[PDB]
Amino acid sequence: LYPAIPAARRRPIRVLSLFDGIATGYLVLKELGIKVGKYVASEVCEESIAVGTVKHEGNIKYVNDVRNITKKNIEEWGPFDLVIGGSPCNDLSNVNPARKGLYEGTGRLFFEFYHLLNYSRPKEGDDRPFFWMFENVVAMKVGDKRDISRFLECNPVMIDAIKVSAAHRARYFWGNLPGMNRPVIASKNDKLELQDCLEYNRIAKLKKVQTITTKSASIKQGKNQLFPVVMNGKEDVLWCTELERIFGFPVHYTDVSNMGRGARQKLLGRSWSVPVIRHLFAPLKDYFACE
Amino acid sequence: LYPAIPAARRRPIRVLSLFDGIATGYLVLKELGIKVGKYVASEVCEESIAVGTVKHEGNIKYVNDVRNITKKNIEEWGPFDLVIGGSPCNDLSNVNPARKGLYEGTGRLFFEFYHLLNYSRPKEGDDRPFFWMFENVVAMKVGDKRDISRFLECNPVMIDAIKVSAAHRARYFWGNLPGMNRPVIASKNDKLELQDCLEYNRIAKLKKVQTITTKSASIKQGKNQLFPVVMNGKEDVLWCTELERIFGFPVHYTDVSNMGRGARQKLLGRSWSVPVIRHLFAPLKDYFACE
Amino acid sequence: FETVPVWRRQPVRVLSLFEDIKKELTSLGFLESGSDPGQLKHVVDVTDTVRKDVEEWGPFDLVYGATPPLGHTCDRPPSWYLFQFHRLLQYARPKPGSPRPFFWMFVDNLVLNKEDLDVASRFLEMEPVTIPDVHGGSLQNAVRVWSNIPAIRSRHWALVSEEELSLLAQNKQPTKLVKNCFLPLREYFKYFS
Amino acid sequence: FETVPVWRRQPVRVLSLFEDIKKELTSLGFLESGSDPGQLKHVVDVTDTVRKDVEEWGPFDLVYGATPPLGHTCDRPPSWYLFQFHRLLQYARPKPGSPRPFFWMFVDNLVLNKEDLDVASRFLEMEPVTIPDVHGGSLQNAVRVWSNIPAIRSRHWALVSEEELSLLAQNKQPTKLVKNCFLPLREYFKYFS
DNA sequence: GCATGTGTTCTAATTAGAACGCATG
DNA sequence: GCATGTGTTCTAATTAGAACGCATG
Ligand SMILES: Nc1ncnc2c1ncn2[C@@H]1O[C@H](CSCC[C@H](N)C(=O)O)[C@@H](O)[C@H]1O
Ligand SMILES: Nc1ncnc2c1ncn2[C@@H]1O[C@H](CSCC[C@H](N)C(=O)O)[C@@H](O)[C@H]1O
Repeated sequence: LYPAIPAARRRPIRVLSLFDGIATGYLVLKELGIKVGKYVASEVCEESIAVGTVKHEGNIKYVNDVRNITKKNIEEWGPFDLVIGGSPCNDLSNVNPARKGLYEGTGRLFFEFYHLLNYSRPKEGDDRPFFWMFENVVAMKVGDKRDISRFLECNPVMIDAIKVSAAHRARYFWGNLPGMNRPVIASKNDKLELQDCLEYNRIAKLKKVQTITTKSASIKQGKNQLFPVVMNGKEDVLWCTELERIFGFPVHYTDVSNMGRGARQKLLGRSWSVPVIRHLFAPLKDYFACE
Repeated sequence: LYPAIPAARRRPIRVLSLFDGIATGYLVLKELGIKVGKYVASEVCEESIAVGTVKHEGNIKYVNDVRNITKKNIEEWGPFDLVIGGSPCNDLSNVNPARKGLYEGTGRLFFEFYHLLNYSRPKEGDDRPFFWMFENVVAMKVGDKRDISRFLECNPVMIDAIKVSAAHRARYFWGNLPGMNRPVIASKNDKLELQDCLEYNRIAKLKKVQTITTKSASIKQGKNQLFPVVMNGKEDVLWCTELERIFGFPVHYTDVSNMGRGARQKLLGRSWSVPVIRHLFAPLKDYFACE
Repeated sequence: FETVPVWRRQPVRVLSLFEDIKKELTSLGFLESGSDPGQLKHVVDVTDTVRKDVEEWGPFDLVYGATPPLGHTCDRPPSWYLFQFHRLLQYARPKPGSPRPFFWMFVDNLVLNKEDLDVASRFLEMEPVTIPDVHGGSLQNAVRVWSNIPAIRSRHWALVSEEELSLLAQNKQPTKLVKNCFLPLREYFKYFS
Repeated sequence: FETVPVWRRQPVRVLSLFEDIKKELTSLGFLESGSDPGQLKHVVDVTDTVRKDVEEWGPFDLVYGATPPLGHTCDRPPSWYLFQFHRLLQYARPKPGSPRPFFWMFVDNLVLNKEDLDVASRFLEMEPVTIPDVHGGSLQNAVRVWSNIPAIRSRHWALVSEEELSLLAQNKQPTKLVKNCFLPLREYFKYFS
């Protein structure tokens, strides 16, 4: 573990987020009260960047596509106290029968995280604190999970969002964060049941919903694919504001860029369960300034 | 000509809203601070009702299509202290070349407001206060404006939303509200310039935008139909949250019912300029309970 | 409306709109022959008549409305005649305390469509009554009547086939029809003959 | 990396991955004895090799990476060899303090596509050099080399076009080239003969 | 003097939805 | 012991945009 840091010696956190998505990392960090000195986000989706900048008013330095981040970039933008990211899982998750592993297609982008991580690592003789974390799906080939752990020299911790959210989301988490293996516990404001996430005059058919993907079909529950919501005595699909509350995002977090339903679900389906990331970053507020 | 009412004698307001749309009236009244005792809304658009119910958590009694409201209904639901409504203008506004006028198509729905207004009027010998207001477009055949004034036995005051908003919206207002002809004055919280309504990292090309209709073409400004927003050095159209701010509605007021861009502009296109309605309802605070 | 003894039945003060029935009322014996000059007021274009105009014209015992007979004389939209009739009708109602019997009737010469007819009944608070005015060997005249005259809604007129009456209008492409529905008013007002 | 006096040049300690270079290296005088456990360590499959392995396998002076010679002979994706090579390479670099010269090289037998090529140069922090072995009557054998050997990226090679290289690969469907590539190595370690 | 507008429409892009997929608790 | 899944694809519904319109300050 790292040595505790006297409060006064603590400085703001400098975060390098690769594949930032909709800036979930920055969100949890700010909701935790941690002073964010610098948040360098590597993201290529126009709408994703739009949400991050608009919802956080330009505090995120968007660099670009991760493969064009150089060694000099890491030292100019650095130093970094936290390096986080989750690579695209379209070629790793078992939901796609045509996945291409992590050595072809988009799975390769994992090694960019591995590459930029070692660049960000403090050189020998620099005992300053440094934390990193990598997220990805559980439904990946055992060979891929093996190799990933090989390159990161660490074994993942599986955390299912069901304990703190109203949805199924089982994900592996590599990293060195303090107390990742600790038992996860629910909070007061954690929306644990679908009815807590719905709008007024809507009834929830289930306590929990199945793992949410980019596609609207994952909103229909079970083998029958029934609608999860009833309102006005008519069956209906989830709403975008409700999807956001399921993931723990602020309501209307993805009301940006004139995005419709497919767009907002696409961004939310690939994101992190906010409460899970909060559980992971929680012990960080003992190493950095808070305000 | 309204008898002043001491505060203790004041009781909450009972409002009959016909063609309620997205419950602008209720929004204005509640923002003013008036106790809304009862708000009976006659509306047939599902998404419109979805906004009113969800955004106001079921305080609005929806009845239905106005043509099925009976004299008995007006007596049971009553008494009403305020009767407000704006008839559809698709067959009255000059923008539609194939409009059918006040006596055919949709224009005849005006007379329903006239009909129910007389049902709601206090009977002879009932000195109790009673206010009403009717809104519609300025671009209307003189014969229609004439006949409307004839049936309502009142002459309309035209108020253009530009004085208090960032958009051209000139509308006639028949009614008996206290001080409708008074000078329209801006507030310190009125967003008078388009730049005030835009999101972060968005530049407004214009100080004011033209009258916003249901179709997305009214966002392209001027004869050259230029885009009104520059973002990251690129032309872009207004956003739903920006249209909402232009009108004075709370941001995300129409992030409802999985509605997209076209749907949300369609509801906002025929809505009222909130600050205008606020200027009209303001003197009601001196006739009904407030809290 | 209770009955009024014969010796208290004043002459009618009729307001006639869109159509003049001075000949019909004089024939049936409600209108004096000597010029009042007018115990019956007639207006054709009401787009600019205000409440204080009807009030100024003296109390009215009956308000008559009528669509234009079948033809191309339909200058204005059909619904205009009803909305305008309803508009002036409210102007003519006396104070809530009813000193005398107030009657109204609105006649359509098979001009309004069903979409127009339901608005008519909704605004007149009554379903219309159809006048067959058709002998066994003749079915010429036919009209619809909304009216609060008790006799006009009380007894049984000759039932008709709606498809048939619509067919009579397409084929077309007065006393028995309406004047027969006017006689019951004699009970309430003075009879001149 | 400065030059080493001939009398302090100790024997080289090399780590060979995916390909056994014992024959090529010994031919140029880099291994002293028929049995040289310390001189060269060879691993063909690294999927389960950890840093503690390389650390304990004794410090290394050279780390050689090579792709399978051009043929339908490898089930593994071409990028796998580079990613794994880069993974262990970071394991083999000694502490930041430089006790002796540390070298590394990675050769591709025309197996990596342009996508794999750009990822390769990005991860190895340099654009590759091309090793052609052509005597006019033949232009068949060639390989790409990423290496920090100063002489491997200082001398001028027979610069040949990419389409020409693509043609050579389509036509294919070391002794001279790789040895010339390696000669600058024995200016740093013991010459065994 | 000429740009403006609480819209309908017809067509070209565009989206939603289901078929597809199978190793694994 | 079946149900499940940070997804791609192909089609069938839809959605967006421009032509249309002209009395009027
Ligand atoms: N080459 C690249 N460089 C940087 N980002 C990329 C990239 N290719 C894909 N991405 C982005 O990486 C993201 C991975 S999905 C993960 C999103 C993020 N973890 C969240 O919480 O929302 C996607 O949004 C995708 O747009
Ligand atoms: N027959 C009918 N009965 C009740 N409402 C109707 C109706 N026909 C149309 N409407 C509704 O009347 C509204 C007129 S547009 C006016 C909306 C409202 N003034 C606002 O501020 O938003 C439309 O939303 C339309 O859906």
